[PDB]
Amino acid sequence: AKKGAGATRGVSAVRPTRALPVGAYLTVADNSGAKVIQIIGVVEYHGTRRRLASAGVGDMVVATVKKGRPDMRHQVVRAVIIRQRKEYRRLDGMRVKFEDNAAVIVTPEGVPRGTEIRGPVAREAAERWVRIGSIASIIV
Amino acid sequence: ARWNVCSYCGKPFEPGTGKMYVRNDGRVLFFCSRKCERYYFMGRNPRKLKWTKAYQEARLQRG
Amino acid sequence: GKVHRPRRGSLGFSPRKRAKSIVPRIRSWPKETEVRMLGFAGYKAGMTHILMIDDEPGLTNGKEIFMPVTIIETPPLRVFGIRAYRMGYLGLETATEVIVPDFPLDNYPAKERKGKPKPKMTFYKLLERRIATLPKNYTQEMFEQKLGQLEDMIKEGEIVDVRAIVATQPWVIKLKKKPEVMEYAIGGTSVEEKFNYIKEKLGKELRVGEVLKEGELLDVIAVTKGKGTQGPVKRWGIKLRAHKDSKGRRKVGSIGPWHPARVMWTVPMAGQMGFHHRTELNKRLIAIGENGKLKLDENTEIEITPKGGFPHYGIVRSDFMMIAGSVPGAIKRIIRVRPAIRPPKKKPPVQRPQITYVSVESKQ
RNA sequence: GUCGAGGUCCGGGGCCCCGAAAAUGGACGGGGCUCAAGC
RNA sequence: CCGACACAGGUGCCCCUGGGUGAGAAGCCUAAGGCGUGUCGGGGGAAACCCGGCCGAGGGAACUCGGCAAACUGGCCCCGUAACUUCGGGAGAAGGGGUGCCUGCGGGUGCGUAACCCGCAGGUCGCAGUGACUAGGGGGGCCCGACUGUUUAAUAAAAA
RNA sequence: GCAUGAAUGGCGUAACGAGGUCCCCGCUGUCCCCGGCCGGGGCCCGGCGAAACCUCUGCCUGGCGCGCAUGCCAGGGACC
RNA sequence: AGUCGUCUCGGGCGAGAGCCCAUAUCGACCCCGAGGCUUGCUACCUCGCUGUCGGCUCUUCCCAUCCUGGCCCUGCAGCAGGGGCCAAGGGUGGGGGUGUUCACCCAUUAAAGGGGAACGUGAGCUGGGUUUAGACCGUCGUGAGACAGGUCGGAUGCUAUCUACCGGGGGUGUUGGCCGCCUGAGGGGAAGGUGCCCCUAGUACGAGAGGAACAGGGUGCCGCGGCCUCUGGUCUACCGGUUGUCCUCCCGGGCAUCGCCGGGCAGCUACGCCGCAGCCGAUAAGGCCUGAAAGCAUCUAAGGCCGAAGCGGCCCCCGAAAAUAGGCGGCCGUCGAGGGCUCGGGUAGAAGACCCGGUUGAUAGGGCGGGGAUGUAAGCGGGAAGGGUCAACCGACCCGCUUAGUCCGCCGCCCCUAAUCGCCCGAG
Ligand SMILES: [Zn+2]
Repeated sequence: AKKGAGATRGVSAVRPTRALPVGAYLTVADNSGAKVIQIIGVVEYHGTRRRLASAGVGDMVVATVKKGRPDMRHQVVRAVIIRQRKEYRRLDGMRVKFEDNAAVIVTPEGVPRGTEIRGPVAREAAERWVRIGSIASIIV
Repeated sequence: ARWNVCSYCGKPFEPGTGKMYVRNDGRVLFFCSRKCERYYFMGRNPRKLKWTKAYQEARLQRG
Repeated sequence: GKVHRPRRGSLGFSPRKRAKSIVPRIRSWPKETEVRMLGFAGYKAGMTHILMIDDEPGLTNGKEIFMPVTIIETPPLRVFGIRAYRMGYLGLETATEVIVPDFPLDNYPAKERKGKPKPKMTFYKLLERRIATLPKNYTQEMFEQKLGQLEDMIKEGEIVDVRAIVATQPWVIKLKKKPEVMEYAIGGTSVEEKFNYIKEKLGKELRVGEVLKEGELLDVIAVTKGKGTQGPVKRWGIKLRAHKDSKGRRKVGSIGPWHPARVMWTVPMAGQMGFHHRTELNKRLIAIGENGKLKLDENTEIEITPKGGFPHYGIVRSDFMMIAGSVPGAIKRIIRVRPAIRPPKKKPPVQRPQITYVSVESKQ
């Protein structure tokens, strides 16, 4: 088996609703330097005529930094969504919801560019990305 | 196969229904319906509603 | 081409007209070796949900998952006819058919209304509500002589197929009195064995437990819910016109080019929506109940009917099937099921799965 | 250098073949036709 | 009455208007007076679709020539208020806090415990107290014309 | 400065504007992606009851043709 | 419309460049062609009117193929590239400035192909540009004024006559009428298409760097057909709170968008949930066997075997008007089966049609019981910040009887009421 422990990606049994289209503003939950980002695209997604790309918990998006340190503003980066306001179903049939739309800035491979994550991290995102789960302090 | 207990009316609801709300500070609440969720978030007092389990505690509180 | 998008709607379900008959027809049958009737009929009861340990292949294997189920009540069918098919120039032709003579009805739920005794129903009295012209002075001797003639033709070898004619029994569940008549094919590779099976079951009652296997896949045939006339936006899912449009928004923009100088049949248009003949494939059979009860662990049995009864439906009283998912049709609709005609290579094991919870809470 | 009957080239004449891709479905007038019902 | 009409226009709204709320001849309710003749009726889950309204989860202009349409704000009291400037203004800039009902006091003019208005303390309910009705969205650059005003009655209101 | 310019005025300008234009906060069904509900039409039934328009007619594919034919040529379909 | 100078595309010779080697790749000079997708030329039809560019909506077609499927040569080690062939079933998206087509740019993507349909589509829409009438600037003109030079503003008419397509009905015919179940000529379909992940595997290959494939598992996205258990929206049924006013006050009500606000079952819905076979047959390019013409050789001349997301079948939908106008069991006729209207209701619905019930009865109503939505009614008793002669009485609000009261377009049991009387086709 390749990359037994160095793998940066995983799989999840739950698929959260894509409640965040292109143009949504996400709060940065880590200390990489950014504070607010805007979605300008969703990777690994094919749309259709006049359809905006949408992402949910555990999805990777391409975003432009709006607020943060001077060396981070106006920069195109990759982020992984860890919390969303739109409730989504889990295996037991129960719906889970969060308080805000929050994401963590990571490299395209999936290695976070920060060292601390604020607030809970969705179990789906933690399973999808091992590094995010490893660095997360609260997972629910 | 566990009956979650609503955080507003203090009653159990069947598996496959309801929802869980996660707060930023890390705590979790369970809501059996949109009615209970909306009342909790608006701030309606559950100790004054006879159909909630908190009313029994309030009755013991007063006497 | 500048911008490209897939066509709106499917042309493979045209014409989108009202179904020919409210009783669904089955055009094709599964090929099987086991000598059994290929399918069954029942009445839609409602929907609920269960929690079970998944067993089919996937990531969620061995884990507790949520699954919706449709409960359909299935009072036993009465096998009352046998039909034989020979080969014609262009296709199968009906060589002959024979039905049993009239017999007393021992499952009619008669109630002793004040005045007059119990009605004392008999067959050919519930059946005349559907056929309306039944044999007169029909006796067992002539019935047996007709059956013998049919067997003699089978021996001669001009009969290529045989089917069983059955009728529903709504009066048992007190849904209605008018029965519904259908014919079902039989599995196996010998017409003589199929005929012997049907002959043994002639005039008797047949239950789901004797034909269908728990945990196997099926195909469900029924007539969908009626929606009446609907516009193109809902019928074909076209795009709404721009909000500044002063000639409406829920209509197609252009219904064709200059040439050809005609409106093509492929342009979305308003018309009948719903009440269509449809077939859904690969619906798993979760469980078969008896007398409105489900046995879970051989120690606790629960009544499938939710508290307050099924909305728009009564109380389940007879055998019922729990199909995994949704089925076409309205409440009380007649729904037919056949063994899967097109199953996947990898399918769930043929057995009832492990059910951990059944929802019997009020659904209204 | 052993077989053992015509070989190896060149310029020409007739028919055919390749070179030969378009948009509503369809044009030898049509069916169709092969020692022709073609030349 | 005029417009071909028992015309949703114009002439004439030319003169006049109880009670409550309220700054108000505003909106809403109501007394007087008037009307059911802004004169074709009946049926219906009886559709599609069109005009006029009410709400819509998550995102918030990604739509479009262009935030077109809709939406936000909205009354009153208190604090607070920028660049610029012709010193007049900008200005209700911007922005922030309060608002219900009930029980008692203090104050102004007043002969008065008549009438109107202004504060204070306490108790209390709701998601919401200008609870309906009434009722501004705001800020920063550039071009043109100083401003109020006038214009193609019937496609141009503008820098003309 | 292809081809600005000082009374057919030059430059600037506070206040003003249903003038033209760019940006930001807030807002929102403009949009992702459309879904429900209400009143009036639409629909059916009983009455009063016109007008615009009208050579006669009125299915198609390839063609000939004043070069883009329901009506012609050869074919294909079509019960009212 | 004609033509193809021009435009797009293709071909012939092979100088020359490629370490040697014209043809892995490029192909000078010159010569022969296709298309009608750019522009031009002609003036053939239309000036008693065929309404412009762009955009939105929607349908369809061509291949000179951008991706997806299958292959050939290579200056093809692998991963990749360059060139060519078969193949049109499927896909070919989202944004910034600009009216823009186009071109440029951004982040994704398997790819983000070019074109025809009166430069498809205004009795479908929008009106940003073009192109009237108003006005400003530059230049030209003595002037009126002009500019394929800029700029602000500037109208989009319709009761469908025929045909066409979408659905819905009444008839005749099918060698007498009726009912019930079937067969399946013929038509339609994309009902499916396509990424990524684990393993094979740090393996084949390679000096290293780097780095595959067959097979086996999982899952996303787009498309299609269904359903309302769950979640969300709505829910002018319904319950509660409250503002102004009126019915004298209490209770209880009218109006003010449903007065406004919160919640809301049934129904309808999506943002929710479920379902969508990879196997046979023949083939295209291409890879081969046998084999002569041409004693050898040769995939082709005769003969044979494999071989594509393409073609046909399995699968789904319509289908006895399928003119060879079908089969079968039953019932009737030579009075009469079988129907229609009328009656009580929706598994249905614009009219028609369709389904269940009709005293062989639980179809609707009524009564009772179950399950629900709101959220504890009126009345009485007590407390209450206080005031009151600190007395009687007034008092927002609170507590108990009280999971109350109200209501139910959901279900079960009970014939208490209405499903009655009656009328008309109907083969011979
Ligand atoms: Zn609760």
